[PDB]
Amino acid sequence: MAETLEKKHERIMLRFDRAYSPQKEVREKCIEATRFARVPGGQWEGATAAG
Amino acid sequence: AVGYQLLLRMLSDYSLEPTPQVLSNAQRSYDALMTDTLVVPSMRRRGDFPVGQGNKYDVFTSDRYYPGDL
Repeated sequence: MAETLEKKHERIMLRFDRAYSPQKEVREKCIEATRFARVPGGQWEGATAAG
Repeated sequence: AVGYQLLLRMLSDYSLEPTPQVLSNAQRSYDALMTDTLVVPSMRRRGDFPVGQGNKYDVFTSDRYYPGDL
């Protein structure tokens, strides 16, 4: 029944991992779009150093 | 290549007229020499040509313009 906090913490950790695993590319695209639209140097990111 | 060029430059001592086959062989050897030696330069940027904001200068690159010199 998870008497100890050391027993309650890893359940939270597994829950966080489970929640993080599927929803990774949607937030990927959201962050990419925001950085593309607002960062003054973000439109060329991915190839900033090239030559 | 060296031998053919020397022969062409020296035949006049003995007063002989080179033949077209020798001329062609000398040309081929010289062309092989010279295509081995060939180097081509690259036209570098002018110097007042600006570099865009994509390069993220002042953080990733110090200068906002191409140096374009030695």
